[PDB]
Amino acid sequence: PAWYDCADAAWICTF
Amino acid sequence: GSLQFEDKWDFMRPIVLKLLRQESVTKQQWFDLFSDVHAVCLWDDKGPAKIHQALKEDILEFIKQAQARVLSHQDDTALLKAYIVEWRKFFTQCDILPKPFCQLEITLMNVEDSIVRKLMLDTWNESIFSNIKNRLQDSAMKLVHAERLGEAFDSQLVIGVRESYVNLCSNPEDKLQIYRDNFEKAYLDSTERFYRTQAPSYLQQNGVQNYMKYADAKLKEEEKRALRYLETRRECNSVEALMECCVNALVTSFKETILAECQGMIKRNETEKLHLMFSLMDKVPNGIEPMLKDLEEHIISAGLADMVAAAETITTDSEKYREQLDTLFNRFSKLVKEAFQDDPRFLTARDKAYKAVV
Ligand SMILES: *CC(=O)Nc1ccc(NC(=O)C*)cc1
Repeated sequence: PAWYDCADAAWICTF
Repeated sequence: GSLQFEDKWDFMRPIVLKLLRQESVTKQQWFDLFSDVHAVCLWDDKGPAKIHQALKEDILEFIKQAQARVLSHQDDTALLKAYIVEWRKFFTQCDILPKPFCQLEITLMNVEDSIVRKLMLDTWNESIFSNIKNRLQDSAMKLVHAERLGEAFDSQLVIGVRESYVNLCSNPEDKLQIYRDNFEKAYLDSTERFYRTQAPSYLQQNGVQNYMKYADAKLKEEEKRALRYLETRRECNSVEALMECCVNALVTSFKETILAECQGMIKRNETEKLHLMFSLMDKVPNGIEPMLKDLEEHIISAGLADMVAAAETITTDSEKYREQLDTLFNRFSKLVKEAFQDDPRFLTARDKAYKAVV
């Protein structure tokens, strides 16, 4: 749901 | 259509290792891995209590792999490089792996203080560090032991090992708690052991006034070597804890032998040599008290006979009976400039002894 955005948020700042 | 940790772990556990091994990972595997944890840490009863132990066990199994890959070399050099490769990768995964478990760490309850990363940084300390710690130092010291002898090496091997003792300590109160008791402690013992069988020999081989040019030059080379291999970033007084070790191992451990030559250097007026002794005994606690005493007694006994030849000759000519002590004082008021640059401690004894000629 919104966890897609917390995953999408973590993918960016890490990579 | 339901699912448990038992059904989903076998799809997650690959992605854990790919992140632990720093292997490339796809965008879809990131989202699958959050989406699996969102599902197990909820619909599963003891689900969060199972990703917690499964992830302890899998982290530990990788760190046992890394230990075997490091211990795979017998060259105490390529083994240092291998340890830092695996750690630098590791340390760099501690900022990455704890992210897909954002819900685990909440279901079990940001920035550095996470349970997973604390589990990763610990397990590396519980395991590969604690087991290789003594080899890690019994190898890095040989590269400096060799540096002191001619062998040029990659000085980043012992630096990289240093800044790896700094980063593994998670203590917020004592950040250098596994550096001050492991890296620093071995670098003091090896430096010590080195100058117990290398410096007593320069005193058997060459003389004493030769050893003073040696202990000197070895406090200068062990200092610029400590301002590389030891900690300078955050203030800790480690480089200065080495020079105390060194002074004790070069100058203090041979003070009596150095101070024996004091009296004659004064008599023969060896100022370049008394300045060198000064340079050495001034790093020693109360080391120049005998030095002071050798200039205080000699000044006296010199101005005790270089003045008796007066009452049997010059007694009515104070114009001569006072000038010899204008020159006598000058013999010693000029030795102090050339030798001790008019240090106030040697003027006190220059005067403490000249009041006795009065
Ligand atoms: C739920 C959520 O927003 N998690 C999140 C967002 C951003 C970051 N930033 C980085 O990783 C650099 C972490 C976690």
